[PDB]
Amino acid sequence: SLLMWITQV
Amino acid sequence: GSHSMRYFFTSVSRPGRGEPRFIAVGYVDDTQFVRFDSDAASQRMEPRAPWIEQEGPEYWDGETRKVKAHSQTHRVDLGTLRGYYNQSEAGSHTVQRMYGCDVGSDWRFLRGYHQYAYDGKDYIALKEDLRSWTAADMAAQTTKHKWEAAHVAEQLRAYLEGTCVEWLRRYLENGKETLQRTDAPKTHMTHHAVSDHEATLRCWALSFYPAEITLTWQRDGEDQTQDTELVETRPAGDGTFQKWAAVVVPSGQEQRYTCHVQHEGLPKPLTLRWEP
Amino acid sequence: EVQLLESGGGLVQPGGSLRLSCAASGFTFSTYQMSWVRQAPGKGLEWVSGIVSSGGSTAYADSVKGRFTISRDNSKNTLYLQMNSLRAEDTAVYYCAGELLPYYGMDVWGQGTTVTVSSASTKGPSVFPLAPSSKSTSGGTAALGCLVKDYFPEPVTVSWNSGALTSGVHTFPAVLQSSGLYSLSSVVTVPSSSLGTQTYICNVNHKPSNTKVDKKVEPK
Amino acid sequence: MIQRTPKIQVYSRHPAENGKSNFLNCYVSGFHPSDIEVDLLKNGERIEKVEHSDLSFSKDWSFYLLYYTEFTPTEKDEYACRVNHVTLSQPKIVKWDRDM
Amino acid sequence: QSELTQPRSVSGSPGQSVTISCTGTSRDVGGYNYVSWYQQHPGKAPKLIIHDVIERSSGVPDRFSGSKSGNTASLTISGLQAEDEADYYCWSFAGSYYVFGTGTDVTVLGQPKANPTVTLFPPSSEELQANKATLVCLISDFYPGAVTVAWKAAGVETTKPSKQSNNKYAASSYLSLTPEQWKSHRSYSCQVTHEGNTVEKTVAPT
Repeated sequence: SLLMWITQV
Repeated sequence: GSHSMRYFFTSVSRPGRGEPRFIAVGYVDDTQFVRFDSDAASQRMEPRAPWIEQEGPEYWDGETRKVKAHSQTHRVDLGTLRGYYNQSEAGSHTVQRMYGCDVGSDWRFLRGYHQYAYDGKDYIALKEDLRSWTAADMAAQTTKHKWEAAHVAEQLRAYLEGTCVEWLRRYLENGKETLQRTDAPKTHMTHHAVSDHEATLRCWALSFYPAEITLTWQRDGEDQTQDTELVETRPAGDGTFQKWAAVVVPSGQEQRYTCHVQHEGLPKPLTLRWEP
Repeated sequence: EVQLLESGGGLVQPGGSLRLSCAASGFTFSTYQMSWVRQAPGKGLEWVSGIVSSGGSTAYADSVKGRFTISRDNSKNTLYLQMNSLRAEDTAVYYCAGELLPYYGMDVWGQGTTVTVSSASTKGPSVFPLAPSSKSTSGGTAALGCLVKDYFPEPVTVSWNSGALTSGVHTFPAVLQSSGLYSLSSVVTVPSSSLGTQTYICNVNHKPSNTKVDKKVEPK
Repeated sequence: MIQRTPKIQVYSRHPAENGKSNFLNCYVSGFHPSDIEVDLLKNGERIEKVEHSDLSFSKDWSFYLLYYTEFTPTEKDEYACRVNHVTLSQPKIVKWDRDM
Repeated sequence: QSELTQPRSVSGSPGQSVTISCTGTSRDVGGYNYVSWYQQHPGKAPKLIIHDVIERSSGVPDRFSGSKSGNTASLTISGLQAEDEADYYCWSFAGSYYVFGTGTDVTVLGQPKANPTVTLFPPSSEELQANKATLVCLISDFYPGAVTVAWKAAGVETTKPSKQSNNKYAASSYLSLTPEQWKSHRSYSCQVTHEGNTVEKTVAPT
């Protein structure tokens, strides 16, 4: 199951 | 034995075209189980293994929303990175991201990973402590400062030590017939005469699962590495793996050589010798 | 049928800690991503933190990072917020809220629990009856207090016979006075004829000071 | 970028038996960037029905793909894999050798 | 801060339309297609009305519609009705968190005047025996929510009006100061003026 929080670089 | 779950994301800008390509795949150990491809018609996360199809529509809907969140993040990143490296709007560039977790034979957390690449080299990576970052170059320090400020590591840590490992356990259980199987290598040796002066002995391991295996040559019981070739372990296409190792030997000296095969499906390692 | 019910809100000094709880009923709590959202009095909504359906993976607003911890336990259908290093600006109504799918927006909400971060001491109210006048009785109608006077923090609850009386009763929003103390009034509109038969006790509760008073209001 | 040239192995899924249906595989790996052209050949000619795995990559960031097609091998017929990539001046051809 | 910027206030007469903007950045509104809108009535929890930019929640009519262009999302409410009066908040995914907009109050113009019911009490003997004296003026059932209360001529404390269950407003005014000042005067009275007209009340003896 994927991460739901992804921060932009 | 040990197990892992990993997600791999590839993001490729297409100038002149046409929106960047975004491909995501998930793996449990050496078994792929989901995919998403921006250029495919469904625009859904898709099952790539039979055991994942058991998951109900909440799951597929949830994973699809999240993979599109990843896609969209990567869409913005390609521009951001082009800015950091003072690059033109007209050249194709590649971003990759990999994250996941490992568990030991008791299925408890062992390690977590989250790394990011740009154009074929490291950009930024979470360290093993899951609390600090390694920035590969000057540009990546911008991101490092950015992510330190936002507590990104703590957020990743919570997933990697928690949610990552719990879903991995669930998959291992639900797909046990696939994922918890051990298929021991089927082994044999072949012999080919290079000329009157030399012969090649090739030791084969076929139809094994999981992919992890070791093939080694000995001569008179001493490790033999010179004049040896070992190919990468390769997929058979049926869910199993193949590998071979070879040694070039002097004519008449074949019987000195032994191939040694170690694999989870083997209680004791196998020893093979040329049988003419 | 679907319900989220928060508790644990109260008065705490700056630098202190409080744990909030949210008991969920009537839906499959274990499938929802859960959040805490707060709202400062007279102010807008602020998302505080969120946790995935299975627990484990969490996220926090910048304003609370390193100080708050969200957690759940699906066996007890309960969500928690442990709040540390509390600041005056953490004063708010805290709502529990959930979404089935990620990024949808929370569509199941609780009723809120009130958190007050202040160095001021709790004070229990005094309760006074406001008698129905024979000057305030024109014909078949009359009114009665209380009041309540002079308490901190909010709330504060008023009944007339154990919650049996539902219609006819008006308890007004509190005034916050210059002193820092609140006061409110509860009036019931009653028939002047029945100024004898049906009895009305002013039943006042102020939880944070552990105050309970029952004041009977009689024609003076 | 950092660019890497592909490794190529051509092989059958199962041990080869003349006249028996099987799968011919070309596994390409270790390359960067991801754009690659892979054809399976029968006596020098492109095989038209060929499928491939979803793009993935290794610890070192380099990509890998499996290309595959159903084939019924014989004594005479020559099979090969042909790969083109930016790192290559001309496509590279690797012959299938069964009796390895 | 990271806030999602909305206008403080918008208004319209019944049957008209308002539009409420919500601007963020590529971190949020411009980055994803995960903008939602909430409606919150006084004393209630927020209700989700729009999700995924344009999708209406169950029970929500087509006269509420969402959209976005670039970094700005919009909510348009057409066919304005009185019960549409509420605070509206946009909301977005922002990668590592969720964030609400600053909130917009929606006013529906032209609603009918409602006259204040006024109820006044004198201090209790109890309170007086405790050497204290509070006069209590309670103002209910009024619309619009602006009143002005006048007492005497110090010690005056009056609430801001807030909406009742019946969508009229209530307020209260409290007059303090000492039982000897109360003794004393021949009478005390509480205003109250609403929309040009005044309403007393009253009260004298001891």
